Amino acid sequence: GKVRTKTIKRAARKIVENNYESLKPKDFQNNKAICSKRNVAIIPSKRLRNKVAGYVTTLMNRVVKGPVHGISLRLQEEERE
Amino acid sequence: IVRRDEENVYYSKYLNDCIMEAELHEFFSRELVDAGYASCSLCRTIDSICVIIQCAEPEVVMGDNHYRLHKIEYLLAGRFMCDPKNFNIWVDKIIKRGLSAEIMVDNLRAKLEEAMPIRRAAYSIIRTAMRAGAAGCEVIVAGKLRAQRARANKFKEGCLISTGHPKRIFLAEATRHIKMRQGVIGVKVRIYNPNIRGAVMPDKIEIGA
Amino acid sequence: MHQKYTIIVVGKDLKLVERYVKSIVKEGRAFGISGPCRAPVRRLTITTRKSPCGEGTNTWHRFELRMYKRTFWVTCGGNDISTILSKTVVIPGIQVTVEVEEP
Amino acid sequence: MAKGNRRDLLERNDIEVRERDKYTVHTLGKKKNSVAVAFVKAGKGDILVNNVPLALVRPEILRTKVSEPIMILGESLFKGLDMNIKVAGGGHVSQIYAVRQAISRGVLASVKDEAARSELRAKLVSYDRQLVVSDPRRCEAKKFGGRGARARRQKSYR
RNA sequence: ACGGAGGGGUACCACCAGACGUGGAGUCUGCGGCUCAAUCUGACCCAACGCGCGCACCUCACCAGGCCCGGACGCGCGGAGGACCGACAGCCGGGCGCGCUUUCGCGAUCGCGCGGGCGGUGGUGCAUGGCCGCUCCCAGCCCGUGGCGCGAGCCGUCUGCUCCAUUGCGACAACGAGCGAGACCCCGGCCGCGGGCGCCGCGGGACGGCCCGCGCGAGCGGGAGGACGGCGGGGCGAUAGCAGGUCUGUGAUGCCCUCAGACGCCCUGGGCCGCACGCGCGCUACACUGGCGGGGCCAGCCGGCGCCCGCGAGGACGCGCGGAGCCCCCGCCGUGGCCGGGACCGCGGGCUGGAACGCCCCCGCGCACCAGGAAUGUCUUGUAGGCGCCCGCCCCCACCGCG
Repeated sequence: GKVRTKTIKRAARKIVENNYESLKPKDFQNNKAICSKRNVAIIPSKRLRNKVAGYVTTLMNRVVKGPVHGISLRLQEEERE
Repeated sequence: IVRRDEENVYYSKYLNDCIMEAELHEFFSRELVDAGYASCSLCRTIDSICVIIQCAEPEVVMGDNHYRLHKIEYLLAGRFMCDPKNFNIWVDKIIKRGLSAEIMVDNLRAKLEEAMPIRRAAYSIIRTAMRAGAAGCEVIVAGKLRAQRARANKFKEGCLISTGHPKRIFLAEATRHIKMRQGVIGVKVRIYNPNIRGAVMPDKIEIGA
Repeated sequence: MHQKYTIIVVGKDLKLVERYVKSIVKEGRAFGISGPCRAPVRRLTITTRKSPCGEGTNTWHRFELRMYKRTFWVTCGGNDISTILSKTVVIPGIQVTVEVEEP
Repeated sequence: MAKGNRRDLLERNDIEVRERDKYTVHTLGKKKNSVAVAFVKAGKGDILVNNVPLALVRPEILRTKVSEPIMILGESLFKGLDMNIKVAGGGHVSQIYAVRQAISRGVLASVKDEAARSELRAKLVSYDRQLVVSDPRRCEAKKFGGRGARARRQKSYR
């Protein structure tokens, strides 16, 4: 399914922003575990967790290949010079 | 390997008591309206019957010296062919009345039969609900309010969900009929509380930083 | 002394019937009772016209009632007449879950 | 008359118990409402369905459809061992395909070198994929609009 | 709102490519007309016409006839020197002490007039509640602050690109929220654990995740491995509204009319099934891709059997135990309205029930019908079509309906 409601996008974002180092760009199992983790957030369902994780993956690689709008990745370091 | 005609005894013995439950509910709703009757539940015991009622203030129905309640117990012995004294009735009380639609709708009917204006009564009910803690409440009145032509007007405040399986839990609806001079006046209510019993609605996401 | 006893349980909700079970079995480990035999589900079905009269498209309701049944009969010699009550009391009585006993 | 999920079947209580312990292997095949249970052991090339040899089965036309895995795989292996399948479920053809699936999986479960198993899996699936993987599609329910799953009662505008 | 205006999109209740049909015959059933004592009624494009869950009695409202008050409760009057109510016999009456001719019984449970009730499948659905249908097999709807207008109103809520989808990206006097959509619940397919009279409880798994192309992007096309690959089937279903249907579902109901020769309630018969006629949903057939006879053989929602009589349908006993059609094989028929087809009708044997007008079985008879004109319906994988099997109502009865 190609439906991506707002909730998925906003949640996947806040999650990537608040938690990068613990993750990888193309994985789906590590990202799924990170989402399932309690500190990061809470997902009542399973299908929701899977969808959010997938969107997290696609955002993460879209970022790692190149900086992405709306993402507070903490990248001033390389440009604050 | 087994005979299906025996377990049918147990199955038909669990259907009979369910029907017994509902008749009681109707009887109560038609009698104990002054006690704010909400609902009834029954624990069929092999020894006797124990019935757990839900009233806003049991002391009323409880009766001085428990006379009224004891009168009631004997009565239900006749209809259900049960021996009296085995039909013990226990009362229970409700605290967050604003969380329950039935009590509020009974109050609304009481007000309306006084010729109290509809708007004031409905909004009193609504601020009551939001004071008790509520994310929404909707009210309705259909009938011959003023003229021969009949139209319906609805009041409300906050959001109310009307779709899905969640509507079978967090959404409590209730209705009544009012017999007035011009004709039947129909009123219905619904309250939405997403935080009952610590159950989380889906499509809800919390994130920590 | 020894009588070969049976326990029947009936219910319409799957949660309580799965909660009564855990309590009773946890309580009976000593007396020698063993797990249940989950029986075939009894499906009551009713199809009714959604309207009080014949009008418009013909739309139907589909009501049903599921009844669940768990049967422990593994007390028998491990439990005497008096000791049966020991097991039917410590459990958490639920307002709707008829439990019948018969040797 | 037989449902396919009965405990008597997946265990095969039909067989006498003393011999039952020899049939080390077990297997399953299915199609639609049809089940196949193969208890396998060492032998000299024999097979049986519901106490019936493989040649004398009712699909005189699809006998080769049943025998396919034998011919595509060779003969020495099956000659090595022996079987006794039992089947129960809807129809004749469903049972045929269930049986052949069960045979393929059971004979392919016997080898011990997984490299050989992979090579045989590749050889077999090339001829057909449904000899190894169950068919998913199943009967679809019907609706009250008409007398079929998707067809509707004929509508007259006048 | 509309346009025989323009530009973008969409769907087998639209079409293309095809399939299976209907409309042709006989029949089941409902519908208008005709008839009768009555043939009780509601609904008329999609959004009325096997629909208001099986009419011998009841159901039942309609037709022809008959018992009963089951007239609560207060005021005045009378009443045990006897208020009110029953019966043997004989006639008349379908029948009843219904009524008629006498003569016995019971006893205040009241009776009369006035007020006032109860009840009613009686009317108004264009006075109403509730419940359904439709608009709608859609994707739309509104709030607070702010701004533009004297104002009705507008912006927000998009003359861009994507999405089945106000589903999303990116901008903009707008900013910030919510409902609806999705999310959700049931079913099934693969795997694990446990438990077990009977396969049933808890979980995992699939997410446009991987490769390649493009595209800032959202996302599009292809290829893999995998039980399943891109909304698998159902349920729920926004705001606003229709003089849509229902007073014949109800101790749901406003206003009228019925209310002791009763539209109250109960009994006996009859009708709702009556037939020159028009059509709506179905069933059976027009045959060799077949009919008949014998044999072999497998389902699922789920589920009861033995012995003996009788051709069969069924019946008398006594116990708890259990699955079919198509299809396959061997033969007969051999293009003939013939062994295709079995309507119609004539003896007979049984079941149900208080009572056949209802339903089965046997013998005989053997109507049209040679693929159906103008017109028209449904449909994309376990789908169409073909084959049969269970439940609903039901004393018997399924060509109906849900599965």
